[PDB]
Amino acid sequence: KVFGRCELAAAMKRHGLDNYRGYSLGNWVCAAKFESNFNTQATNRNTDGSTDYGILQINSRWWCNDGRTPGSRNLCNIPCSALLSSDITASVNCAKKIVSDGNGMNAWVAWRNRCKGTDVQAWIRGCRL
Ligand code: NA
Repeated sequence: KVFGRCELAAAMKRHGLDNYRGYSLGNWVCAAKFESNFNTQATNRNTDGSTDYGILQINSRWWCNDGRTPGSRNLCNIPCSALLSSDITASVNCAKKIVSDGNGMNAWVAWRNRCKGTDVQAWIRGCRL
């Protein structure tokens, strides 16, 4: 599924991501934009041989099991394919654990480099929320 911007904002809000660990909804929407372009089926190979899965590009090194990331953990206890679902429940549940891990949203390098400190509320402008 390719979400629309306000569609994704509404789904993230419904699953309680807005102001989760103090990150306003615009931060989550901005991260999804640059990680996945709002595409639930986005997969990208990392140099270390790990893969990033889904709207929030969650890494098989630590968070999900893909059967092919040696020495990896599955701290969200889910198959990585569950993060490609048109239903974002699993991706949100996992992102909550990631963002609780001590470095907040800096764990998303595209958030640090492209969203952090910017006008993130622009991302939920004109949305019926
Ligand atoms: Na893994």
